[PDB]
Amino acid sequence: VRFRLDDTDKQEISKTLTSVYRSLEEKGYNPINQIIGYVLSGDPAYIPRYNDARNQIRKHERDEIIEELVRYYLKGNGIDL
Amino acid sequence: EEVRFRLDDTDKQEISKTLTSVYRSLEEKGYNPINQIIGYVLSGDPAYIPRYNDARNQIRKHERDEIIEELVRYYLKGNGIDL
Repeated sequence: VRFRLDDTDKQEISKTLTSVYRSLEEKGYNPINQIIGYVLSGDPAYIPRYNDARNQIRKHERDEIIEELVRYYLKGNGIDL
Repeated sequence: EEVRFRLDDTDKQEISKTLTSVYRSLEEKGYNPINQIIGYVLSGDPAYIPRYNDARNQIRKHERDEIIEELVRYYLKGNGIDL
């Protein structure tokens, strides 16, 4: 199963952040605080290695995550994007 | 169905009003609105926002980390990740 990952297209940001949030909770962290820390810093060290959470965040770029956060916020607050 | 109210200036500036107003001002003046907002969010520099239509004045009512905190909290709540 070493050669299984035959689709390296990025998955949905919502799927990544769901798994990262759950892993943060299991390890006893405040998940919202650690996710804010990653977005402020761009540093994956804010995310634990448990259950591949840090490797999952590394599949994305921070500026890509910020763009989705901004688009989601504006749409939910009344902007027709 | 929710109406936005124009409050007094002594009321705290709400981030939802700032960011939507900044977007509409950037768009009306011909900038790329998402791109300039990302520039602000990455840098903390109000100069990515034009002074036009009080856009820069509104972004200066907040700190970069306050805007990022609200963006994250709004996303996690809206997508059902936090509850």
